[PDB]
Amino acid sequence: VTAKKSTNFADWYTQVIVRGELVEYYDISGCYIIRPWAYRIWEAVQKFFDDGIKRLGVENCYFPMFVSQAKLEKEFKPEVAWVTHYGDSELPEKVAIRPTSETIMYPAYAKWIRSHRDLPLKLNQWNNVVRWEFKQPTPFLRTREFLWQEGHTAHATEEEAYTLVLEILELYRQWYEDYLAVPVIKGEKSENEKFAGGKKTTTIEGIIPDTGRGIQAATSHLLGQNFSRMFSIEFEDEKGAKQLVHQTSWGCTTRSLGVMIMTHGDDKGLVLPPRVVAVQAVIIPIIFKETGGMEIVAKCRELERLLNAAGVRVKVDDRTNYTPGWKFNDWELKGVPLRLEIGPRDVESCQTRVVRRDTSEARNVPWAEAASTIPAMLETMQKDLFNKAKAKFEASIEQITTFDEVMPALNRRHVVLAPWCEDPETETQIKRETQRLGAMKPLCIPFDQPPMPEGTRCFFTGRPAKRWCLFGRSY
Amino acid sequence: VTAKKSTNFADWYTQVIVRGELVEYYDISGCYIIRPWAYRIWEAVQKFFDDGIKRLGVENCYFPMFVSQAKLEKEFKPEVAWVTHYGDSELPEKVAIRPTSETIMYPAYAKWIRSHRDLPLKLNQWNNVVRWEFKQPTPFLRTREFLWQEGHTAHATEEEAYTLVLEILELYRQWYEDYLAVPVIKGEKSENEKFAGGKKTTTIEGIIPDTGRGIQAATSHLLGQNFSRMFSIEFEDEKGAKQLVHQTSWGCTTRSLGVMIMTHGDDKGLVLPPRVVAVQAVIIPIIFGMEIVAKCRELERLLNAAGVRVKVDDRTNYTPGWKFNDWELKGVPLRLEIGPRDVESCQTRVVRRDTSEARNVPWAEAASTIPAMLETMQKDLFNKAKAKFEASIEQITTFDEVMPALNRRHVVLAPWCEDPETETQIKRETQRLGAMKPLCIPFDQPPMPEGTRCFFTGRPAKRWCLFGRSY
Ligand SMILES: Nc1ncnc2c1ncn2[C@@H]1O[C@H](COP(=O)(O)OP(=O)(O)NP(=O)(O)O)[C@@H](O)[C@H]1O
Ligand SMILES: Nc1ncnc2c1ncn2[C@@H]1O[C@H](COP(=O)(O)OP(=O)(O)NP(=O)(O)O)[C@@H](O)[C@H]1O
Ligand SMILES: O=C(C[C@H]1NCCC[C@@H]1O)Cn1cnc2cc(Br)c(Cl)cc2c1=O
Ligand SMILES: O=C(C[C@H]1NCCC[C@@H]1O)Cn1cnc2cc(Br)c(Cl)cc2c1=O
Ligand SMILES: [Mg+2]
Ligand SMILES: [Mg+2]
Repeated sequence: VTAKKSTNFADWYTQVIVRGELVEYYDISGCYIIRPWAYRIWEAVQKFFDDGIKRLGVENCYFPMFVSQAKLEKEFKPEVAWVTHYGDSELPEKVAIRPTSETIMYPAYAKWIRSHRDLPLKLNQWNNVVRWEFKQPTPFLRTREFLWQEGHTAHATEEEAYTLVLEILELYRQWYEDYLAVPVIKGEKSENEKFAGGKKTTTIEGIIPDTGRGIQAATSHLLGQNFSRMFSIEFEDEKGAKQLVHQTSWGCTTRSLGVMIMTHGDDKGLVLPPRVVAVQAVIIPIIFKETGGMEIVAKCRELERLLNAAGVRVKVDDRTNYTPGWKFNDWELKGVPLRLEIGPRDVESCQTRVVRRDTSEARNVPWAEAASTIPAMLETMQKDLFNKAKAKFEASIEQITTFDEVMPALNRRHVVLAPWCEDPETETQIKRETQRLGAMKPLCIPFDQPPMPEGTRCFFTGRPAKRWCLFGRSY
Repeated sequence: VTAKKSTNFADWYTQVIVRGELVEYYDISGCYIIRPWAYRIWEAVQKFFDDGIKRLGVENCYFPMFVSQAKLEKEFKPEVAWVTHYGDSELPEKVAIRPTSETIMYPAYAKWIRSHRDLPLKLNQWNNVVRWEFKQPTPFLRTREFLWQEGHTAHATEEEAYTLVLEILELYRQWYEDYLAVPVIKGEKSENEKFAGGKKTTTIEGIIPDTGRGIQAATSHLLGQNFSRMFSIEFEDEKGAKQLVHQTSWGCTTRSLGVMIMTHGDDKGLVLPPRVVAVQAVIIPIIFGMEIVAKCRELERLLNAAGVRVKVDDRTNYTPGWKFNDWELKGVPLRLEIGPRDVESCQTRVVRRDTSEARNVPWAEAASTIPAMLETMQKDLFNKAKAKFEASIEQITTFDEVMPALNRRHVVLAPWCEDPETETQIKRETQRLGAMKPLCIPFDQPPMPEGTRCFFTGRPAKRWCLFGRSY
């Protein structure tokens, strides 16, 4: 890799994802080919998430990707893509490609939900969405077409709706921490930063490590009764009284893959968490100029077989006329956690020499212990990636109390955690003065609240503070 | 249901799928909301198939749904949907919404595959696809947008390519036979009916049972070196000599769901195969009822634990008989009644959706029996189905025999010379006397007495082929 992650971040990223066989670049601006190597990780977290939501009793469906002008409105225009022709012929009416599916599902919900006996209704779909973005295209993080999951539910009490929102968030925390080994903070968006139609947005926030900029990784809204008013979704309660449902919607995209890449990669290339990577261990024969290659190769496939059995996603790189060192590089680029060398002396000893991707430390593992050790090592490695990552993160958060402390913190590539009065009016103020001195918005009010002494003034107004809140520059 | 499968077939279907909660009708013509009850079945066969391909080494990926006019129009113009405007602004260039993904993938393959060391390449995606259809829209069977799976691969030899084609087909047979309980015949297509760019097209064909009309369930093509020429997909072989890959593609859609409905449903409503249905058994209490509801949960738990997809319909102010109907409509294979007497005996009364035979099952034997019952039922569905199907195929020998069979609502199996020129004739000649095309030459070939004349030309026959009216 030419560019360096701390010198030339933009170009680094571009390089690791292309060299690491994750994406391919494409002739439509904003759209990128997800390749097997990356796609599989999307499969990994998806199954996890999908199981998770099934346990909660959500069921999947599929609405159509095309929407009508008529239905698409309750008085963003640029971001919509419109289909106008079939071959040469116009359509008598232009149809939008969905940016979201709210305006498609809610009309149906009003029809379907008639009585308390229809609730709850918990649907979700795995679809693609299009949003012609004004902002700059970046692979995974912000693209013009993207895969996501998008869930919409409806309930007889807010209570029940809210509980679900929280469950889905915890599921997102896991998506990220347990599988991507990416640390994230649960919080609750500020009024101007939440979802407009929603009563409340809760969210998990990441911090691109070197940059010092926060980023939204997934959302989970309590929609309250608001869309229920709009699309007139009513139900007869136990009593007989017509009433409005309480609703939630939530979502998380292939952006997750992008955060995960940036969270772990280094100048040698990608570094992928073993829980979701495609090949966890790649066995590589080292053979000399002289003969005897066949035995080495043999013991490689034997060891492969033994590991497969033990559960390990193994793979032997046997490519002929292609020197081992070259291979070492190919797979390091691609982020494979363990490399397993086998040369003449490893055969005669009865071992493989095991090189770890994140730290580059080698170790001899006897074939006899491989099927316990290798699993052991990956499981170490996954927690390590999370833990190193979790700390860089923890580091990047300064707990302040006055406005004076902000621009120093900011200029150290840090984010701040400060007492706040939470008046929405202050948000655009704070954005502006910070840019004045690039801007810094509220990122989220975290659930894990450090203690708030009676007295505590808001850092920006002096008014009594309500709650700690994260502020910082963003993406 | 008002309509009847035998009498007003089109209205019936529309009825069963709406009253059965599979789809919902939608203001864009040709596009229907797949509802949970139907969607789950798509999940069922999809996992099957996905696991199947994975065992064959096929990894999934995602290409984009938008294509350049440049790329697309290399090489049914009315079928393409074009995006032209973002908000109000015309894009510099219009972009097509994919109908298939061949023009998006085969370029990348040309780039990616360079050395014998890059083969085989086996990719697949689970995506949606839009084709603006001239022909009339029908739920699942032919729609404008549809979910499908589409697989593309590239190999050093035809040998290896072909093998995979056949593997994928066998997976499709199972897709249909083992999970949907729909019978299908494997076979190879004729030239005018195969895929244009394909060397050979193999296929599983169904027969909508009443209709007398055949239908394509899934395709699996040997592309050969065709597209490799077109897109210059080349590789330096073991010996150092630049060469063209051999390729395959294959695909199967939410149409499968539609055949499945047509193949089992009756005038009471939907009748769904227990291996894929959402709820296999719905317990229903009958009250004149605290104990009753209690036993219903107790039995629900027991069955859940036995592997069975249970659900208890407990809805207050909603009389049992009503419920019986709701669930019959929705296709649930087993209805488990529990009224006062069933509680006092320690049993549930178990009613089959397909036949309506009732049976008493004691709770003590339930966790053995119910699985046993469903597993029976699934086979019974395939077996009636397969029987109707076998019955619809008359093995003829001359043109004389054809119009009778066709008018009998049947399909025919006749020896053929396989000359492509005859296909168009046969279509006309029959459409005259609506038409009849060659559906597929089946893999399982009845024997060919030396001397056998072609039923249409008197030329020597190559092989038995299926012919009949279609969809
Ligand atoms: N274009 C995109 N590409 C990839 N992921 C996206 C994209 N837009 C949004 N997301 C992610 O999906 C989550 C839910 O989307 P949503 O909250 O509806 O977007 P939004 O409100 O438009 N935020 P933003 O797109 O940044 O203006 C966001 O929090 C992002 O993590
Ligand atoms: N519009 C559609 N909606 C749903 N499934 C379809 C549709 N068109 C085709 N399929 C299914 O997908 C399989 C592969 O499609 P394909 O090979 O493109 O056929 P085709 O060229 O579209 N033939 P035809 O459907 O008569 O136009 C078909 O054999 C059908 O089983
Ligand atoms: O998409 C949303 C809110 C929620 N929709 C369901 C998935 C989870 C998500 O938080 C906000 N949003 C974002 N982008 C949009 C782009 C267009 Br174009 C339109 Cl019409 C509408 C929207 C729009 O409503
Ligand atoms: O879709 C095919 C060939 C194969 N593609 C992958 C899935 C399985 C399928 O048999 C044939 N086909 C069908 N319909 C098409 C419609 C349009 Br519009 C275009 Cl451009 C091209 C096509 C086109 O190539
Ligand atoms: Mg946006
Ligand atoms: Mg077609």
